[PDB]
Amino acid sequence: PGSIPLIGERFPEMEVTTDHGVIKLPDHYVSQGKWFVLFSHPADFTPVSTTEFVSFARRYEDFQRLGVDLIGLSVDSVFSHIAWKEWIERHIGVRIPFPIIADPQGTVARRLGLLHAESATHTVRGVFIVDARGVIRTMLYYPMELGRLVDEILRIVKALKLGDSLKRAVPADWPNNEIIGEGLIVPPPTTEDQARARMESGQYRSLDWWFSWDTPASRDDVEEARRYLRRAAEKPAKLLYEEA
Amino acid sequence: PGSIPLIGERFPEMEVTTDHGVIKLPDHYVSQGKWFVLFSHPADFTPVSTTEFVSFARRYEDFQRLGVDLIGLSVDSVFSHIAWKEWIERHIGVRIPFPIIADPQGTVARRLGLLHAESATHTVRGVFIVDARGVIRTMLYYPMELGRLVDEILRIVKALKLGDSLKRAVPADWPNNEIIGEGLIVPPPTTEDQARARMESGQYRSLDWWFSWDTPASRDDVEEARRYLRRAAEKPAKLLYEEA
Amino acid sequence: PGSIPLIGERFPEMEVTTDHGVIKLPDHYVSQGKWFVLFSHPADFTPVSTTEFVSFARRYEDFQRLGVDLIGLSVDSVFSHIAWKEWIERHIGVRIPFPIIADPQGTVARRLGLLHAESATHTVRGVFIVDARGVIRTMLYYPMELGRLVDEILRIVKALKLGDSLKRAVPADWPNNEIIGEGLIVPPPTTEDQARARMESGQYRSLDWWFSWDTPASRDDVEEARRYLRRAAEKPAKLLYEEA
Amino acid sequence: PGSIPLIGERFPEMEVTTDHGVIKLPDHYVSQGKWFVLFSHPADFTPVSTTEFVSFARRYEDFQRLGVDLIGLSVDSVFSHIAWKEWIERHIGVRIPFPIIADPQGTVARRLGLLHAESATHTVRGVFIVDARGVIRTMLYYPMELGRLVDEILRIVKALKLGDSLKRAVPADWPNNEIIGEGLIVPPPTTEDQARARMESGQYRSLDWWFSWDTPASRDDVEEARRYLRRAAEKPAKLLYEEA
Amino acid sequence: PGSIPLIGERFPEMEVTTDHGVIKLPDHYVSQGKWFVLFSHPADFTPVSTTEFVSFARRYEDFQRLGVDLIGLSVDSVFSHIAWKEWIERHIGVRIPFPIIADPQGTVARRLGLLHAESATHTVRGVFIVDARGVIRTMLYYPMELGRLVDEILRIVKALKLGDSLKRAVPADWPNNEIIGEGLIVPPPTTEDQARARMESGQYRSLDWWFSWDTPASRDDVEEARRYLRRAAEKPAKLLYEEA
Amino acid sequence: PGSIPLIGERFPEMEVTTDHGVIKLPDHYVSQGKWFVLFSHPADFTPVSTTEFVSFARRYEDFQRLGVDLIGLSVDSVFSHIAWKEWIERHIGVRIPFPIIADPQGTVARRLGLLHAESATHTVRGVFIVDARGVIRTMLYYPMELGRLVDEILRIVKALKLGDSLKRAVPADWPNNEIIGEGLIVPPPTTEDQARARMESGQYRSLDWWFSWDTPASRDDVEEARRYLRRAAEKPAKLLYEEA
Repeated sequence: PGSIPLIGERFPEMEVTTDHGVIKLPDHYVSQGKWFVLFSHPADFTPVSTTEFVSFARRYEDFQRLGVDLIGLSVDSVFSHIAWKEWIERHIGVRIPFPIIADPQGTVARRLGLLHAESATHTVRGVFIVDARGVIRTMLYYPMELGRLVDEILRIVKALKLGDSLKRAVPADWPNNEIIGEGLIVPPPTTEDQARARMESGQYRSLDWWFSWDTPASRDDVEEARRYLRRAAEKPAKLLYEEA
Repeated sequence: PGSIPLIGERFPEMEVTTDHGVIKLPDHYVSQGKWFVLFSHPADFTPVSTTEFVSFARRYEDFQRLGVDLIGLSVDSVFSHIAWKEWIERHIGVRIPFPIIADPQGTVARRLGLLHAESATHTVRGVFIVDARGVIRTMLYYPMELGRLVDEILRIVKALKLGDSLKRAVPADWPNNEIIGEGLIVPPPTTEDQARARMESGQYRSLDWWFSWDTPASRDDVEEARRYLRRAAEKPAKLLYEEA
Repeated sequence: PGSIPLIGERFPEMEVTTDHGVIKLPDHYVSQGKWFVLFSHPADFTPVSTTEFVSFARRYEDFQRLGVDLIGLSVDSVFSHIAWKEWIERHIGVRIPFPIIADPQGTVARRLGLLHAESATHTVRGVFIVDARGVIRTMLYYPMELGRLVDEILRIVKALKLGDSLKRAVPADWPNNEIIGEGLIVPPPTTEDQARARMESGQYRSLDWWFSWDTPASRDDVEEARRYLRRAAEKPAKLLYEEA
Repeated sequence: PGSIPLIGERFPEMEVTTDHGVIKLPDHYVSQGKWFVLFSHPADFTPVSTTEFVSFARRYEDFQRLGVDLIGLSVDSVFSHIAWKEWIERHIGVRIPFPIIADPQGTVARRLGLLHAESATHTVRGVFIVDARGVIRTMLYYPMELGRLVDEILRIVKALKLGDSLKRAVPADWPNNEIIGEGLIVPPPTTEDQARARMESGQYRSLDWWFSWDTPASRDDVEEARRYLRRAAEKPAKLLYEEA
Repeated sequence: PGSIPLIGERFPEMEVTTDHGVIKLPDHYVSQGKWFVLFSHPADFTPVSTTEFVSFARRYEDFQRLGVDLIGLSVDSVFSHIAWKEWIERHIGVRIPFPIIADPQGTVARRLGLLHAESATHTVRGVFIVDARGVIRTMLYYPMELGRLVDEILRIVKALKLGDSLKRAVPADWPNNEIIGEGLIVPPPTTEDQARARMESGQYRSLDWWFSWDTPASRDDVEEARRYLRRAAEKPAKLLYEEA
Repeated sequence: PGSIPLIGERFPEMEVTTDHGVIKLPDHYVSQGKWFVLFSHPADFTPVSTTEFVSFARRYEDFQRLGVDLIGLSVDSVFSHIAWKEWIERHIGVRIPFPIIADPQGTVARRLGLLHAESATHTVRGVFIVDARGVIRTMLYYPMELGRLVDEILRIVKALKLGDSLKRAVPADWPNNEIIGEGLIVPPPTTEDQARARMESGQYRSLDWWFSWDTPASRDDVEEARRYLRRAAEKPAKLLYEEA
């Protein structure tokens, strides 16, 4: 095994060097009232990492629209990072606009538990989604061999943000859940007094005292969510390789 | 601040009580040469959890076609599990065909590190993807308030199996990656002599020494993957609560 | 091979989650000047436990008349508890008015020694009778396979209360003792004086120095108690399965 | 707190001195295929204990009818045991047919956890129901100041034996349960499949997959049980104080 | 071996439960100005002990006349002590005036070294003769099998009181000594001047320097003693067995 | 605060210097099949000790007839023992037949706990009565100031020897007990079977279950016993001082 920070803990305090200069996590993001997705990759100048970083750049304004910043992690140098970014701009025509953490001896890696058994020296494809309070809201561990579905990360942070906003719980596959479509869920009641009270109010739709829901999501909220998935699903019109 | 087993490690050898009887992990699945997805949820008779089991159930057929068995996990007794399975069948019309671990003391949860600081007692929405060799291939930790995208887990397993058999890495957002679409990446070369040999071989497409792909996935394997993501994106015709 | 709190000891301080919310034992019931009977059962949605919970419910008023609150305890979740109470409301037409502690990591079970060699995960049929001072006055440990006789818990609480207020001890089988029927016993002399003085006063009936009694219980007290045992003893008029 | 033996363990191995001789527990009873009730009491030449010993005495033939021996426990000298047995036979005309353990150094008291906070020198009113395999089946800790209800102890072994004999769980207040009367519960299913094999079968009366019962006990078996409770209920016609 | 209090040591400080209620040894008898005789015995309702307590009772006046209180001791409950005194009065017609300590743990027994090799649980026939100042003056240990000669116990206290008050030593078998009859001995001189001065004064009878004596006891003091030994020697008038 | 040998322990092994030569205790005496009576005394050339040795001396034949040798004990030299013995022979005209131990370093004093708070140098007036199996049967500790009653030591050995051979216990003040005179007590029964078999047999006279006796002592044994106490009681005809 190996240690990781846990959902509901504040992200570990740490000063990191990135290719945008030094930043203290998670405060930098907290102080701007912003979320950050931090995401690790094994090595600059490798192809899946490239496809991955292009995906994240291609959706930068989708993440800016939600008040979420991006930050890569990798044990390559700051000089390695800027030359890789220069490659991608040159050979693919994409500026990579967000900073990348440099971590040469593996300190930040070790701290976030990003060294698994594939490799003693290269991080896995780890994802830490953090809220404006500086709290880890979700963690994904993808291997070396498999690139992430960046659109699922978007659905997470939108869904989470509606949840806290609307005091609600998000069903499976939202906003295309097969039971209650784009319905958000009301936290199950923890006493019999709330159970009965809630039922009597008919302020909600109900399958039973625990499963109560409604559609407080704005039309645009739901479309923002559904675009994320339409895009994930859509075969690409042109490929960025046919202009390189 | 929490211990977990790691990508590349054997799934911890344990015996567990399920509402289908006692089974050894990962032994039970290795014997049959099946992969398995093990997912946790905080309690029976909660609503986000109910959506997840129904999602997993509607896709059971899909998982079975890949050779993936499913197994749930929570701290509730077997007697809750079967009473919650019964409730779902009478209210939503869906039989849940896969076993659910019962872990009333939190033994299995502490061993897989599914007790995050959202709860001392209730498991978070963990996902372990284990191959037929009994090795953890991917781990997802969603929280209490957010249901999972079950179609992403299908993509993950499909991609990972494809990667293994074709001896390839899988680009971001496959099979709809913006650079090489449904192409699979040749693992990056680890010497310049190799890199040069590869370019001269002529037999891959290449953006550079370290970025070669081809399209070795069958037409069918790709449309299977593409269906997963499209189902995820579609707004459903019939909601399941309606015909209660 | 197990530790338990002892008769004469204050019930141990603990905050507990119940399906009526968080409460501190024994402080919650001491506050109100009330006795309480905490009782435990293996698991929700199990038949014997169900029969027991009905039987306690049907005697709720008998217990309220005595100033006795009831509280349940299992390792099932608050969401299992309410789902069950509801099953009982709808299948049997009986509403469980008293709270049930949920205790999903076995903290309370372990603290009260309610885990015995029949099961490591599920609690035996323990009964704790605590007076209004917060003191443990009786303990019953029944097993999985055998339901309790609730009327005996009624008899136990009633007699103890009489005993307390009347400064009297209570013969076997009270108030149907073959030697003194509904009599109550003078605590035996602890000296020769007390013995020869008592026998000289005609305050009491006697068989010897140490066996002295009187009949100080109101005919109401004694009918309350005999009413309990008569119910225990009577083949029931109609079953609750019959009008389901 | 203080340590006790637990339901489902072998009765601790011990050689005890009784007023019938030295015997080994549980071997003496086991080797005769007999169950035993070991019950304790603070002191000889005290009135409540006296009501209790007379209470077991009048029920000796009903215990023998069930295959059950009795044995007492007190820190008094085997000399006190006989004098006190004499007194009772003299001044009440009842002979106490069964042994009483002498425990002058409270060795057996301490091994059985029968010295509570009440008295450090005198045992509480403990009851260990031990079966034909020397396995503890039930424990009951009554205080100094409250006689036991010996017929509940008859109801317990009667029910345990029926449950053993017929492979059944005994409902609350059996054989007069408000729900199924004299019915005996089929232990609930532990898997989704066993659960459905039960219902489709139609072999038993059911409220749901977990709540299944039949009437396997004989009419003599049920009358025996009832007789016990009716004896508890029925007001005594003659008191034994009337013929000192 | 075993530990005992020593002749010349202040009686150990202790609070005892007795059948006349709690008292504090030796201060209880010190503050009253009285000597006391503590005597252990094995067990209540045994015959030797019975004979000894009657012998003590039948001499209670002789002892009170001398300013000496009796107190027994044995491991039995206060409750046996009362029943045993009651039997002695009903069957033999003597009532036991003096207290009997209850030592049901063996605390006083261990603390006075009265648990000897014959029995781990029952006390031997110990005797402590404690003076006005609360000092142990003499100690006798008789076994289980041999009742004491109580008139020797009276001789001892009488002889000590004359010794103490008259400033003298008491010869062998006083007051019937082969050599000096009722005479009391002048403590041997400890110097030359003292031995000279003694011989020359003829203040005493003397066989030599060290052996000197006079007769300074009153006729009462001597007759009171001779009478103790007379009682011991004289076969009894009428036996207390031919009346009950 | 003193270690001593116990009733029921073998007298301790030791090689000792006496004025009849060196002897191994208790082996020297267990060899001859003879009991023995060890009596320490403060110091040679002191008056009480002399009167006590004269007394022991005058009873030498009474002791020999019983099968019982004597050994005195004292921290003075062999040479003081002989010089003192000679003084007695000259001045009182009694030869001391029995040996006396010399203990100048107080080893034997120490080893038998005869060094009490009266004096840390001079042993008190202890009496060890040892049987032919070399086992301590009785102990008496007297002080400096109080000479022993040697007739009681004779009564003890006679009574003890009788009780051993006859398999009886000895009442108080035997052979002149106020209840049963010269009777000897059947040791009390330990079972209920034994107790009532006794009552109906009429093998013995009985006050109750536990109290039975008979007169199995020969006329000679009783007179021997009763002439011991006669002597104690009787005012001596001629004192031995008168002819010095």
